[PDB]
Amino acid sequence: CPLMVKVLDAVRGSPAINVAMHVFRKAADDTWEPFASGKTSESGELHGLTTEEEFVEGIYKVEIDTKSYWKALGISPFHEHAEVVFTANDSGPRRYTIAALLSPYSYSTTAVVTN
Amino acid sequence: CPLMVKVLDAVRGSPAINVAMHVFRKAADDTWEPFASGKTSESGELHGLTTEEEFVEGIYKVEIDTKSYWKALGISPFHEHAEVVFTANDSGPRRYTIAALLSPYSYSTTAVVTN
Amino acid sequence: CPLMVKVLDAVRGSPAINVAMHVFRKAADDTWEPFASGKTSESGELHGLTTEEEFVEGIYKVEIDTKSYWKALGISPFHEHAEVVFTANDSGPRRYTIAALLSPYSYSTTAVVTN
Amino acid sequence: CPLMVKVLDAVRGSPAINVAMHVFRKAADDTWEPFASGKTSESGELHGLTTEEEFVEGIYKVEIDTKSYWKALGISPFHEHAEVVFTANDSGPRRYTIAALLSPYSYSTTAVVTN
Ligand SMILES: CC1(C)C=Cc2c(ccc3c2OC[C@@H](c2ccc(O)cc2O)C3)O1
Ligand SMILES: CC1(C)C=Cc2c(ccc3c2OC[C@@H](c2ccc(O)cc2O)C3)O1
Repeated sequence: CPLMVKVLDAVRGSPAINVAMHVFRKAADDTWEPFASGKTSESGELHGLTTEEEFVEGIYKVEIDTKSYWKALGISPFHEHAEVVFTANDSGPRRYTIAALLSPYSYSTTAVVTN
Repeated sequence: CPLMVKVLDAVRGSPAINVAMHVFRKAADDTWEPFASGKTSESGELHGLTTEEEFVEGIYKVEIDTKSYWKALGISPFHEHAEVVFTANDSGPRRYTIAALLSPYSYSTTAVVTN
Repeated sequence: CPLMVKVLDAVRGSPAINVAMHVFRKAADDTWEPFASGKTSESGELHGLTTEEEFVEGIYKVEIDTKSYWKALGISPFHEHAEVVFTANDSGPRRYTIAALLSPYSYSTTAVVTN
Repeated sequence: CPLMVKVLDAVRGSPAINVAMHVFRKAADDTWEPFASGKTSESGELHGLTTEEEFVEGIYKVEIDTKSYWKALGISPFHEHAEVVFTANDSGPRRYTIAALLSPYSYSTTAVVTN
């Protein structure tokens, strides 16, 4: 698939399991339209969000529900969520892997983009 | 100073200078209301965004224009911008330092919350 | 395998390919003994460093040659290398995944430990 | 102050206080020579490690006792310690800020190198 997200937990040293996230695409009228959504598996991965045909050129936002994740573990975290906003497929189709590391008061994200 | 942002550059090993950001507060209708804004100084710091009187409880969004930063350095960035979204003062007013570290395909942010 | 390392490049948004690393184990005399070594593949992964039988309880050090990596790309980085030092298998055999993200002046590492 | 270290805690959203570290300089025989040491203050900072006269070109290692830090908080950590190894002053004397962010299974460090 052309878009997948993997989430790790820096407190437990484990994948971050059952983490919900919503993907949006920027529309012509500059609003965010719902594009896809899912949650991470027991390996902390979310696959199959979209397809090569559906995943057209555009600006995308992945909003990761880190707050509910920490809350379910008894932690009151700093962030409401973690976002990743990027232009995709500008120079042709690419595959995107979004990696996120979660702590109660911190997060890191990086992107691996391949042809 | 109840809210301070500090931005570092992971490619050049320096403060990230002249980085523009806007701070929003979530309104009752769930849209983002402009609240404050500024550019990081030569030390990568942005101060005096708000005061303790004005900085009431609510959900705040700091949107950092990382894309313009990398473009000025002649480097192609992944993200459109970096966001930090958080609930402020849920236990009564505190002081917030938001630290962000920027790379072209990655960013890390952490909060320091003091009394 | 019980120990694998994956390395990403935060400047290129890609795996960090052909990154050399050496693993050492702490000996009885408190010296570092060579344990295994390898380099990352085109997916930025290094597998097959060791086996369940060989990978006994101990303190291990993974020393990642980040300097040569950046140098080969024309960058003079801050760090000589990135280390990860940890006690392994203290409560019984585990599988360790070491993830590292590289920038010229920064690095991040996290560990995923599973049974 | 030519060398300063600042440590943050990603679980508690605070400076990491009373974190002990030692700084070493590589000797001609490739062993690590004690050079300086201290504990982070209430602001997570450690200053006055060295002076511009004494801080000559060489390879320096800052070894941060992250393990003792987490143990005192009652939290099981992955790493034995965190290291930062770097060549200093290769273009003539500069000022170094080493920033480290600590989680139980992860750490991030970045350098700010100023003139
Ligand atoms: C989160 C990460 C990866 C590691 C620590 C870090 C950072 C970006 C910015 C800053 C960080 O910690 C130090 C902090 C800081 C710098 C100067 C200062 O005077 C006070 C501070 O609290 C700024 O990236
Ligand atoms: C620590 C930080 C900042 C955030 C997560 C991260 C990383 C560097 C490398 C990897 C990271 O998480 C995903 C991980 C990974 C990638 C592919 C895969 O198949 C399995 C994995 O565990 C690799 O940097």
